[PDB]
Amino acid sequence: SLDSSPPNTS
Amino acid sequence: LSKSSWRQEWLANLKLISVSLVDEFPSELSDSDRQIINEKMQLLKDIFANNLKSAISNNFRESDIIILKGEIEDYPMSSEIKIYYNELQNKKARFWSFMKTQRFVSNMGFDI
Repeated sequence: SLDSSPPNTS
Repeated sequence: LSKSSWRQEWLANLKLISVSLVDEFPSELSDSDRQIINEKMQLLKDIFANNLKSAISNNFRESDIIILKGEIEDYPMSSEIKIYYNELQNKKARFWSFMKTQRFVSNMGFDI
């Protein structure tokens, strides 16, 4: 239920 | 809900995770290709055990995260791991490619 990738914010 | 919150939430989960690193390789690889992968696999195993505080499993069936020596698609149908991946399609463990695992640890602050 958790993302393997970090929150991409660009 | 962003930046290190994600890193912190993972760090916590990993303390409660069993990680197994696969023995089998994807098809068509040279002895060097395999060696280079093996060296990298070995450090990933260290980050998971020592830094991420996960338990290293010697049974991929007894783990929440499975670390592959390549992409699952490149693994032959006949390999134990691909067989296991295929049975898990009928609902499970997280099958990470060699490259994806490298990416993850790097976001965790452990680069290679």
